[PDB]
Amino acid sequence: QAALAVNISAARGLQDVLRTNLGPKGTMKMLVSGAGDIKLTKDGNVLLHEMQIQHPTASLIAKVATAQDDITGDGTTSNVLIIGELLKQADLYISEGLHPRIITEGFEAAKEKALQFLEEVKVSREMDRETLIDVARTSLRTKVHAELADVLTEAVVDSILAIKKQDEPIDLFMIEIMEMKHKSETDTSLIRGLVLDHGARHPDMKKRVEDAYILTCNVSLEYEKTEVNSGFFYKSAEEREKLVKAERKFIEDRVKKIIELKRKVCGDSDKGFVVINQKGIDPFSLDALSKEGIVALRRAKRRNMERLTLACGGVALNSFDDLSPDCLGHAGLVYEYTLGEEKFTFIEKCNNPRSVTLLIKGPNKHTLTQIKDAVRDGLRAVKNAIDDGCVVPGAGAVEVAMAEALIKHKPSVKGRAQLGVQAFADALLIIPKVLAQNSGFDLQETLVKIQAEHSESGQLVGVDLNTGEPMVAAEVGVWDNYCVKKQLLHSCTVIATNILLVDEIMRA
Amino acid sequence: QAALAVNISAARGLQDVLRTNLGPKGTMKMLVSGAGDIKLTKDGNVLLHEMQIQHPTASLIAKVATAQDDITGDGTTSNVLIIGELLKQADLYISEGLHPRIITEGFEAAKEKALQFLEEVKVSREMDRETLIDVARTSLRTKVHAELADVLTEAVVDSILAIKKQDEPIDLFMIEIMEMKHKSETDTSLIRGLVLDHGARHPDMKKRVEDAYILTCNVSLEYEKTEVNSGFFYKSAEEREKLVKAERKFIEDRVKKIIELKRKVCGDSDKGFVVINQKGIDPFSLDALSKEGIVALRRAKRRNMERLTLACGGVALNSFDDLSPDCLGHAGLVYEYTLGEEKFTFIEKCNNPRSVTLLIKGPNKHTLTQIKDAVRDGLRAVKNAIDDGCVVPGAGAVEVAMAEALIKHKPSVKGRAQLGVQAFADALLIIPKVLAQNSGFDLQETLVKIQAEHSESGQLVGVDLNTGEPMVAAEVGVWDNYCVKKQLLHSCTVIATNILLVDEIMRA
Amino acid sequence: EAVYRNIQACKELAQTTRTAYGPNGMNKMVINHLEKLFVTNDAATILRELEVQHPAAKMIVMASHMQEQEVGDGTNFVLVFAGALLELAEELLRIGLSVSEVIEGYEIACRKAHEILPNLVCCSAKNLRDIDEVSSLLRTSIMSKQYGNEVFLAKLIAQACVSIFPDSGHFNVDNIRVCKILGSGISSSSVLHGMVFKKETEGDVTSVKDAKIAVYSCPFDGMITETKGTVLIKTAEELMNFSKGEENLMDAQVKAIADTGANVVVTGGKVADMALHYANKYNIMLVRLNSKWDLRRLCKTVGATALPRLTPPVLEEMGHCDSVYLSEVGDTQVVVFKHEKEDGAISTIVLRGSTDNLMDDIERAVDDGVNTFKVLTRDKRLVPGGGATEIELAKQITSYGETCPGLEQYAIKKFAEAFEAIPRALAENSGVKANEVISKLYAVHQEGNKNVGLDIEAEVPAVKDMLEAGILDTYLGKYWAIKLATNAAVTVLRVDQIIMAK
Amino acid sequence: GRKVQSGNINAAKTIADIIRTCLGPKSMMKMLLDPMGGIVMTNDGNAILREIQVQHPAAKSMIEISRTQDEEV
Amino acid sequence: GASTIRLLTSLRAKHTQENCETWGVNGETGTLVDMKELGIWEPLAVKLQTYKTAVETAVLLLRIDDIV
Ligand SMILES: Nc1ncnc2c1ncn2[C@@H]1O[C@H](COP(=O)(O)OP(=O)(O)O)[C@@H](O)[C@H]1O
Ligand SMILES: Nc1ncnc2c1ncn2[C@@H]1O[C@H](COP(=O)(O)OP(=O)(O)O)[C@@H](O)[C@H]1O
Ligand SMILES: Nc1ncnc2c1ncn2[C@@H]1O[C@H](COP(=O)(O)OP(=O)(O)O)[C@@H](O)[C@H]1O
Repeated sequence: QAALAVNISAARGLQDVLRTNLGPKGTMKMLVSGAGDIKLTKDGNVLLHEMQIQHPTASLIAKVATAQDDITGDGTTSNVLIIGELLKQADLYISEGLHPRIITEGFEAAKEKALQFLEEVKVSREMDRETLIDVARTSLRTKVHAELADVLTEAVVDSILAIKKQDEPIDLFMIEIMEMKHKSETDTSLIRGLVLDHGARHPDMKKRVEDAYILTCNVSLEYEKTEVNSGFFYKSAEEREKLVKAERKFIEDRVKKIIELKRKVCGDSDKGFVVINQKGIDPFSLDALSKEGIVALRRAKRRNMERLTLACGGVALNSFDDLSPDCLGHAGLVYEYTLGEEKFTFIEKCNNPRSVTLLIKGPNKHTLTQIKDAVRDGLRAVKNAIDDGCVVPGAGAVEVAMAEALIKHKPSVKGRAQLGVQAFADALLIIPKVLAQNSGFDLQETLVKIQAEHSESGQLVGVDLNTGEPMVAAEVGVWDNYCVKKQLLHSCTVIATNILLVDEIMRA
Repeated sequence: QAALAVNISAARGLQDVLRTNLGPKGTMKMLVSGAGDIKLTKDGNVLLHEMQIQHPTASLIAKVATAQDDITGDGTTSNVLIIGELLKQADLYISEGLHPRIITEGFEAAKEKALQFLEEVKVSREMDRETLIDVARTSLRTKVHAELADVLTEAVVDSILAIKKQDEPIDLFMIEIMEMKHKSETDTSLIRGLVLDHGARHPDMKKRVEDAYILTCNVSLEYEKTEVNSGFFYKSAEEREKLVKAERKFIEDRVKKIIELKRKVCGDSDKGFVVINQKGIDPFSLDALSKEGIVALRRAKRRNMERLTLACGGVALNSFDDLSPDCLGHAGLVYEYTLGEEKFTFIEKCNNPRSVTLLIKGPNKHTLTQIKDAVRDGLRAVKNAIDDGCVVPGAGAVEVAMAEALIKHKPSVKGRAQLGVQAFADALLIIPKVLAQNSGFDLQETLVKIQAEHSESGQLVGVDLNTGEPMVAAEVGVWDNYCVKKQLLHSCTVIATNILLVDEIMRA
Repeated sequence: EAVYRNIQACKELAQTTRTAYGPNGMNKMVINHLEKLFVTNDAATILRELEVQHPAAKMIVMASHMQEQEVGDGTNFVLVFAGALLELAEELLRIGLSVSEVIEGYEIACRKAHEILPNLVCCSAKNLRDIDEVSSLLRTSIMSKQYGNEVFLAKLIAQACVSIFPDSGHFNVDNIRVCKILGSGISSSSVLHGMVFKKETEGDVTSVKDAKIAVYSCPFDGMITETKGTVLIKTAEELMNFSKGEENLMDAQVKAIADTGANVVVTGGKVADMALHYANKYNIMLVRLNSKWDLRRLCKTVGATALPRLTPPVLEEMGHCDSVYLSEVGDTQVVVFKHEKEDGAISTIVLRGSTDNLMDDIERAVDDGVNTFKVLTRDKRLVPGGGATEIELAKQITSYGETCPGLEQYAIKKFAEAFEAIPRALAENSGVKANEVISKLYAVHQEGNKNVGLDIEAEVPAVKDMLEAGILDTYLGKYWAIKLATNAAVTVLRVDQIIMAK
Repeated sequence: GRKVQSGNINAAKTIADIIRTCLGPKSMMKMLLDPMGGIVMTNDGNAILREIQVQHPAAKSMIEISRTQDEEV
Repeated sequence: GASTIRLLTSLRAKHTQENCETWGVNGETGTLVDMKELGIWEPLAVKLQTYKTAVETAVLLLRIDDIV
């Protein structure tokens, strides 16, 4: 019993650590590493990934909860909080001659009732612009400022509306994130296509390349000097001292190849042909290429190449010549853009534009990582919301609803499992009351008010987080994912099981 | 400042000390006096006089419990457990920042509902001997060894039946328990009429006397010409010879007074007048009046004389002289009993014979004192049963029913007093809980079982300690007093408030 | 927790008392508040000195005292058996069974034992005459306390009790007194009708007929209520004058106060030897060097009462007797008061031995023998002892436990094992390993012989039938021993905490 | 009853008390606290035995005879 | 989580009756069950080996004296 009590106490400690993070109006946590760089994060999954926790069972809880929550969006904060409360309620009887297994089967029966209850409690609503705005809000507000989240919603939802055309549960193949520092954070917008973090040494470019033919093969407009001729520093290094030079001709030869392909694909020197390089390219030849209607770019990173191939056609290769136009794509507008000091060239309106990207413009690193995490959370949450056909309102509404359902189900479950379903109901009650505590409205008063509102009317009613009054979460626009919350309840029951069964501490 | 935590801990400690004592199946406890003697007991009344209370507010709870239970005295232990469970749930709810005064308001509302529902729980009937012996059995068995309880209970119900004419409560004047040390209990039944603290015996004296008249004498051999009875005038010879006169002069004059009384009233002593002499007397009277009709008694205390004044008519005239032949008391039958070592006088069928006595006889000292306390508590409980025809099913049945009633009334209660009445119901759960733990059951399956039985049917089901399975307490015969339950709820609520409303405990 | 503490305290008490159980019990040193040192093997005295400050221990000890005052033998059986009950109840609670179940099981097992033990008895005492037969019946009780020299004490007690046991079916416990005058040889003891005393002032017995007794611890006056006469020790010549005076007062006593019941005066304080000479001349004897209990015994057995200070004698405190005469038993003068059932019902023996410690050992042997005679007179049936009855009960209780389904069976089986603990107590004391002898005893006893027990005389653990061997206890003795032992066990188990009160 | 057999019995009791909860369909989880900081979960007794530390030689011999048992069946 | 002593004692009392040798404890529900009725079964060989090896290791272990 001592080891079970110790495990429960440690889980309650980390539960108290995570208590204050849940809800938009909830105090933050920010980490510091050995190097001293800070990390602002109200997210739970990255938090448990990166926290240093003294306790052990806390370590296993964090590891397993994050591993199983990654599959189901982001819900691990509520998971840890509810399992901590459930462990509290379990201990409140384990101290009175309760054997873990009966409490576990009580939780299992409560889970069996609660999933089937949520089946008819989730509301079948058609996906549209407004509901996805609402779910994007309810996801983003849990990580960033309310006004800042409102700014994010448009981009984060419109990217998903763009990719929705595939009508299949496919994600992360596109909609990659793009980051840059800026003086004002408020600017943060989606970009159809992709964003290149570089440009080229092209003075007075025809920056508005609208007839942007694309073929993203690597052109060696700066040939890497052939220092290797006969090995390392033997007596034959006299060849290396001279063969390192005379690479100037290959730049112009490759440029002539690009000019030939430019002639082939456009029939003239007018329409802009855009090509890439993995390494640097000379400015002197770029001066002529900008006059020839040729746009070569340099210092490209790896995955962006095949991403352009998928979004706008073309192929990427290191060996280069006047390749046949067997894959020539065409971007509708390579929106060359620059603000601050660095050139970030946009690629948009690709021919049948597959990919999208989200340009987030956090002023500095500790805000940029926050905004990144917020965007990932919002995108994955709305992807889950479009994965299922129903979206269930949150804000502690369905939690009190299923808690009251389990209270009414108490006689239906036979035997000593009744305490199990009772403790499970209290664990579900922790959520609305912890939202009230985080907002500050005397959590228990808000809990009794919301339960009174639910009982008298039967309407699925949640807590209005900014005023404490019980409000219909569907009407307020607070929505939680059915898949996320389903796997949330699964994870809660499973890890609570695991923690009740453990009874011994082994030095091995 | 949660200084009320120490008061709750003190309530926990006193609950644990008063735990294990409920029910016939529960254990008893011994009170080792400072003199080193032994005192076995089970009732909480004297357990809360265990002056090693070890903590001051625990002493507060003990003394207030004794004061509020002395009115009924059938409900004292249970009170400690109900207040302990109220304070347990109160601690469970303070631990989340909730203020205790609304908890006390919820307790008050719960009490207001519980008394009204108890008024419907009680059954009302004419107290026939069967139900009366059942309630006496179920009240006394929880304090005495089971095999010995019934022989006491029959004498208890006989005692309470002897005074049925008028609604007056228990009074010691009609029921005076009397004890003497003996080898075996051997049917410790009452005797009708009054029993004397001692007796006088002589081989020629009479065993049984019928139609015996009675008077008393404070002075019959000691002093002369004065009403004083104190140390002889060794310091004054002039007043000393009167004190050797006194014995002869009064054993002459007052003895002839008795014999002329018995000759004129009875027709030469045919009715056998008897006299209770309050102290020692010269053997001239004792060893010679044995044949002279008169039964002279010796070494009786005053309380015996007021008891017999109430029990035989007339008055125990401490002045010897038979100033009126109709001032005599009368006895219908007299029996000078002798058992074990010592002899005692019975008087029976006296004028106003409604006074009876209890021969509480058995093993010496601590068993005798425990039997005395137990029979007193049983007589007070049967008093509570007779005073109002209301009887409630004990064995935890009434607490289960009240808990379910308050659970059903919980949604009707507005505000956090809903939580208060929840705490009150879960506290009333303790009586089945303590009873079930006392007989060594799983205890958490007993409570669920009894609640399920009370929820499936309308029966007033309680725990039977001999089997643990739920069974209707009504036809089993384990009754309880409605009045002690009313007082139990009142005292419990008032002291739970008065202890939970402490704050910033400070020394005086 | 407190339950285990109480069980441990009673366990150690039963262990330190167990070593004296059985005939070959182990003695122990006793140092009371009189600081005298002696060795004894008696449960009553060893507990009466041992300060059992633990309240549970005190409870079991006073239960043993109640058993002893109700019935003679078994006062150590109660201790060892209650200890066995508590150890096995501790085992059951360590298993996890609740106190209520074990106490209820012990109660029902005790009821079963009381129900079946009357079927266990094998013989009943014949008529209490024929000193040989009553000696054979006292055999077990006499051997229980003293061993090596046993038949003599059995015959002594038998003769003493039968010579005074009246024709009526009643006998009184305060019958046999003991006189412990020192001298060589236990075998030189003898019985006399009526009471005897060890040694006093010399005298020529003239009260050999119509004997009456006066008793003064106060100045040696003995005046009759109709006259005034006293001795005041302030000067010699008038002291002799008084000595003559109260000698004439003693003559007036034996003349007139004899009708009330005073001939011979018992003196608590020493008187001058010349006054003893005057008593010799005028034919009045007296007794000296008697403890206050001796005066109480002599006065009660004649109906008299000791006077604390000077008071004229009255019929309220007169003593009656048939004869006061003398005998030189053991080559030493002893006075004897003889009765013809006018009061009577008293017989007294003389104890002979070279040490006061052995004197007390003989005293406890005599007490247990006479109490056994008590309980035999009113219950003439009596039980085969020496481990036989305890194990027959153990086997019956084991069968009952297998017969009882559900719970309560743990307590039945452990109650049978508490029975089993008795021949273990015999085995440890007798120098034979307990487990081997108890298993061999079951081997020979489950076969139905029903009268087999621990054979002490065998140096190897073995058994013999106690019926023909003469080892056999009283029925009522074992009945009440087990009854109050189970009562003590159930009461002590019913205490879950030790609490102090003021 | 020398101290060595008592130590044998004590080690056997400790290891059996550790293993007991792993029996039956409703067997408990067990905690393995590797001093590196991680935790290994286990439902059945063989897994916990394969890595439990037994510093007492009696328990170590119990583990060896358990190995002898488990290699056969 | 059942009554470890009470219900096991009931199982033993059932086993005191003939033809009840099949009666046992249901591990899934913690109540007594005639295990032939559930259909959960177990072979002779594994149980024989289990008891044989258990008594063998007991015999080996309690005969030991430990000496470097
Ligand atoms: N605007 C809002 N008002 C009330 N509740 C909200 C709001 N936004 C989010 N919530 C609540 O936040 C809960 C989950 O948020 P959270 O667990 O912190 O996100 P994550 O697990 O991804 O870190 C949901 O139950 C939801 O009801
Ligand atoms: N024969 C019985 N069986 C079961 N329960 C009983 C029985 N007799 C009394 N009780 C229960 O025990 C309680 C009364 O005993 P108790 O509280 O110890 O009295 P007191 O306050 O004088 O100590 C009640 O809850 C009653 O229901
Ligand atoms: N000759 C004997 N052989 C074996 N046991 C005996 C013998 N005599 C007595 N006992 C045992 O001793 C018990 C009585 O002696 P014991 O208890 O030791 O002292 P006490 O009679 O004062 O209580 C008997 O109940 C019996 O069991």
